Amino acid sequence: DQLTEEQIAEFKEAFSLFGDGTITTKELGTVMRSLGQNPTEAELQDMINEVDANGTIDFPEFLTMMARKMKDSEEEIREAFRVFDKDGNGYISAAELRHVMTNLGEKLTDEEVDEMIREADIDGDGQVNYEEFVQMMTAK
Amino acid sequence: GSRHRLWAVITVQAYARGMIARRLHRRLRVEYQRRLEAERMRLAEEEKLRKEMSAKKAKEEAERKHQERLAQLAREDAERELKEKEEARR
Repeated sequence: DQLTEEQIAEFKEAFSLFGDGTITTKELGTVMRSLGQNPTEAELQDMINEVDANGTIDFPEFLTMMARKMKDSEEEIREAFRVFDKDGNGYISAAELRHVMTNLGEKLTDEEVDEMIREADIDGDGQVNYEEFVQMMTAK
Repeated sequence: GSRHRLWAVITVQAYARGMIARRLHRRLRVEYQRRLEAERMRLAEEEKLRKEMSAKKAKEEAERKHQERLAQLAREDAERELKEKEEARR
């Protein structure tokens, strides 16, 4: 199916916030997610190698990138978080999560986890429930 | 059990970056709307200043044109003064 005028308009709004008239590859990640997407940086490098030699992406190219990548949910991140509730109690240590993200898997910066944990700070009891996160992460 | 845990750390990491971006988006979007309405003030008061200048130009021309018309009517009165003097001759 083809992107409706409503979608193309929403996409132009995102793209325009990032006066070049084309967005960088580094910003490309942030622009796709800002439009509801949640890809990993692995998935990104494949798509950026597909259309660069240039160095950037403009809105038409970006729309084809938004056509290339498409999400077919909340259960996938719940189950991914379930791997963190070692007790299966439905809760996860904030400190433990911080150690996981920064040093294991996709290395998040101290900035990035701080922003994730910034709102989490209201939650922080040393340990934190992930249901506040699943709701915050899903919301646009 | 080990590979699904790595699928889990990357999954949470990817969903993490999405929320951060949408937060940032909300911040950028609100920042733009903020600067815009303020700029809407900044331009409306620019149009008002032009209006005040137009009124001042209208006031300046009013006295100029009004005084120019009085030049003719003062001529008329002085001319009548001499004609009455010439009528006083005969």
